[PDB]
Amino acid sequence: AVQKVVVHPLVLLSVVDHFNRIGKVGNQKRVVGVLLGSWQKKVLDVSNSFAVPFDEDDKDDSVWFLDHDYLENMYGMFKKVNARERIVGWYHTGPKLHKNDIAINELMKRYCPNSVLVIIDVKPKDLGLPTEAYISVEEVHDDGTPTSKTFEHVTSEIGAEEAEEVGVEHLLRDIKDTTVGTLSQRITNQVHGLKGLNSKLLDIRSYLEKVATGKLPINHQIIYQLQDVFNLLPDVSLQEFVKAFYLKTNDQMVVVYLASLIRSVVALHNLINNKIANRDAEKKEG
Amino acid sequence: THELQAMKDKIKENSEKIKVNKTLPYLVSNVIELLDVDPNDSQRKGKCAVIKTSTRQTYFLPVIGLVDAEKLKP
Amino acid sequence: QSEQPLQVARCTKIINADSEDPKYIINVKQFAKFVVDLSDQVAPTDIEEGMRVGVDRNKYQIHIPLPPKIDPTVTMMQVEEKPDVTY
Amino acid sequence: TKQYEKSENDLKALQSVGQIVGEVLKQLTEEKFIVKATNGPRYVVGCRRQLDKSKLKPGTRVALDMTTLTIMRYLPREVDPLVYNMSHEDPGNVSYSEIGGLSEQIRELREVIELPLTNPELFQRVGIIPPKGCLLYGPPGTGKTLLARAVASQLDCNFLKVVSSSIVDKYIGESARLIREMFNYARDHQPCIIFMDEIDAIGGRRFSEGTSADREIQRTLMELLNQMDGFDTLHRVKMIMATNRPDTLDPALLRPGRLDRKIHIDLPNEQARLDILKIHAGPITKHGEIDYEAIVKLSDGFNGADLRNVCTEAGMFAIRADHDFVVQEDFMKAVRKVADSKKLESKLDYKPV
Ligand SMILES: Nc1ncnc2c1ncn2[C@@H]1O[C@H](COP(=O)(O)OP(=O)(O)O)[C@@H](O)[C@H]1O
Ligand SMILES: Nc1ncnc2c1ncn2[C@@H]1O[C@H](COP(=O)(O)OP(=O)(O)O)[C@@H](O)[C@H]1O
Repeated sequence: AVQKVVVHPLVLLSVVDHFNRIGKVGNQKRVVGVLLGSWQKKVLDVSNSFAVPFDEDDKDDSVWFLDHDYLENMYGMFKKVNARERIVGWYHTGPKLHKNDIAINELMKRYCPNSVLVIIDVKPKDLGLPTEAYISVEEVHDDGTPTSKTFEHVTSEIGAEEAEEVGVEHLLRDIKDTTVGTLSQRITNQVHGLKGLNSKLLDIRSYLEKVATGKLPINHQIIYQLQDVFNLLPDVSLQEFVKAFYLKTNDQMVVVYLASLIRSVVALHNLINNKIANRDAEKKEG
Repeated sequence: THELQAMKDKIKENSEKIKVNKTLPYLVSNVIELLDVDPNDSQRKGKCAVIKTSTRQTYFLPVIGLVDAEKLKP
Repeated sequence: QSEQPLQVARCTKIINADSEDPKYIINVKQFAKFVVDLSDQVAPTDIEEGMRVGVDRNKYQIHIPLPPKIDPTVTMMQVEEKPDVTY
Repeated sequence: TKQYEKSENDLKALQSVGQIVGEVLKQLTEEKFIVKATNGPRYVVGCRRQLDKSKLKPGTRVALDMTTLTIMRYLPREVDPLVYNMSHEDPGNVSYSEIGGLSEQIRELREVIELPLTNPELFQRVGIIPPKGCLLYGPPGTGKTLLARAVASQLDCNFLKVVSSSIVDKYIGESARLIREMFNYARDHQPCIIFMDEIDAIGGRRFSEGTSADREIQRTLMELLNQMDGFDTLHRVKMIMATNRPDTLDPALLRPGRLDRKIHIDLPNEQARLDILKIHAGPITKHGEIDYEAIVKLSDGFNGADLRNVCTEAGMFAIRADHDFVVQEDFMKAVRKVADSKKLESKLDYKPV
């Protein structure tokens, strides 16, 4: 099926600028549009998209509709100008999908064999790479219930090709690039580490909160198996983990030995040559 | 059952684009013909063809486009 | 001002065949060979096969046919004019 | 209605531009490969991600993108002229027996060509090198071109005729390369056989050199030499050569190797001409009165076509009377008298060896 999707900055902005379109008039609900995907292989890619006016009542929180004439002739517009582009699904700005979002995909399954819905985020806050990806699939259940659709999460990544790189790479004008080797890896050690702390923290806060409030199910199903997967590896020594310690010490040997070698070479060349050209410039001019 | 006239309209509109993009014959050329398909190393399908020009050049193209291998050997 | 019109009339080009009303194929010595249409100022029956013509090489139209073909000044040397030395 | 839209969706694939042909020359790194356009500019580009350079190799016909010029698709082998030299067909086979004479011309060329194909062991049993070609000449008598033409559809297997005319190629007569371009598939389709009529006018002497069009000739000869002068083994190709005279070819061709054997035709004997009339008298039906030796003893010193055509011309001269079947009477007159006019221009037909 669909493993991972490539979300370019162009489609994300194409939702967010429409969040300015209906956002200046407001008010509630979300920005929904039709997603134009490009499938070269099992890995999915996204290039363009277009948004359609959408309203959803709360009464009746399950009522939703889109304009098919807009989806039809504009697809005829975008397929005309670009024959490689076709609709792989739809999208919305969330932030969290209400249970009614399933039937939208079930309606457009006539257009595409598998429609992947992309939740997006117009205002960056947390925790990381924005948006989200959900693919329409029927997993049934291990409990043998009548088949129901719980959308499986698709990992989303940001990328570009050529011209879409040109625009944004000039538009940054913000932080140093990269710089490779010094600030890069250590700031990533802060972000990936600390955002990994509050991720599982708030996620384990939901683990206990769902047991405290929100039952049923809730708990079951995956709770006992997933939590035991957390209890798979504690994981400490003795024994072989002690061997990995001084083996890792034996690994840092070579690299730091080489470090002292570069120290001697850099100090030799630079210091000797600089003092030469220094003492020479002083004794000749003075 | 009434969509046959609608499909007749889309093949009239797209063949109108075949009237503007045939794509028009203008430059005289000559051919080189072959059949190919690509296994890897996933699996895909298609075919290719070769061409001459009036400027002496030669090109490697997915099979014509518009008329097909029906005729001829170059 | 009179330059922009008719200036692109290059290149002098001989035609090849006409299968039906709209179509023509023309051949030049630039190596360019084209099967291409006309400018509306040119009537089909007034034109001859293998005829040097004017063309706008963007559209590759038919501008005007030009009768002459060859030959260079060895003709104009061989061809002579003016009178003298009478009866 | 639906199939028309399918041709429309066919055309929805055709807006994609066709790539540019290429020959991978050599390589530098995994992102850099020496390649040249057919018009001469040399480039280094990156490949696509499906290929390994084992699927490319240096000196490989390939294709490149129209913008990035990246290596994408390819075909190893192509050419225009090859298969289009194949399609000339001779009735017979049985035309073998329809050439009349002559045995040691007929039979030996079978041992010169056929047996090399099927049983090269009989060459290595004795240890003799295989003859890689053959030579006819003339024209005392005639049939050098038909006996070739006959054996082609007779011997079967694989054979490719070489039309001797168009090689000059107008501008840039370098087309001696095309012989290698033909030899390359002769090394591919091997075994295959080659007949050549007219090696003499492409056998130019450069004896006392002059002007220009001779230089392109002599240069087109140098490759023919070197192709047989290899550096290569052409044994699976059988080169058959015939022309007006075996004289002007210069000694380079005249040695074995390039000219493997000496075979020719002379004026067919009246005994063998007795048989040459049968294959002429077979397709024509007349009244049953015939003496074959009559025309053979009356009409003397001719050729198979010269006899036949005039023998048919006699039937055509005799059918001028509008009567259908004709006894040899008119033919003992017509073929006699008509060929007498035809033997007026038999003058100066005797050429050096
Ligand atoms: N019995 C025959 N019937 C018809 N044609 C014949 C016969 N014998 C020889 N020929 C002709 O002789 C030709 C080859 O001789 P060639 O040297 O080309 O003719 P010429 O001697 O007139 O130059 C063959 O192509 C063939 O047509
Ligand atoms: N050992 C040999 N000594 C002399 N000539 C030979 C020998 N072996 C082959 N040849 C002849 O030399 C010819 C090829 O010689 P090559 O030097 O390539 O020709 P050229 O001298 O015209 O370039 C063949 O036709 C063959 O008959």
